[PDB]
Amino acid sequence: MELYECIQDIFGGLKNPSVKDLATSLKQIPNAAKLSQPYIKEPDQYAYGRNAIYRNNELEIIVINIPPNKETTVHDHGQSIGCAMVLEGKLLNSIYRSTGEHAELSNSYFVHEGECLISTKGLIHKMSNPTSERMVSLHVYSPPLEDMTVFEEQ
Ligand SMILES: [Fe+3]
Repeated sequence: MELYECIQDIFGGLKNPSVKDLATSLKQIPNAAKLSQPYIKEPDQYAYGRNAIYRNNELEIIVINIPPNKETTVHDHGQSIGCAMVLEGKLLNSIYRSTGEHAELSNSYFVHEGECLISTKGLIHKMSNPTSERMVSLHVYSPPLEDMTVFEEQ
């Protein structure tokens, strides 16, 4: 089938989904990697490619492409929860706690192809790509991202 057809089918009816619902939804996309290929974008504003392909008043779906040894900022997602499924490659997700105006590294783990990473509310994190290949992921945020807070390291 086709990605937007799949997205309307799976995500279009969700109302106040949990991070659990979002993860479950992402795993329901058949051939997510194949389907997402025409939406993968190269870095423009960011160190990583980022393409927002769907949005209603509940959620927002974004295609992310982190090149080798690139990373995001250390950030939270405002008032939003987030889930991400790795389409291709492997990312390291690092977790932080607020040490005041700043943030200290608290946890880190890998997410491999087909696996999901979760971002509960207020969660501070950074995705990076320590590997020699790109990493492509499919992200969902709910509500759609408004104000991202970026933190400075310890
Ligand atoms: Fe994030």
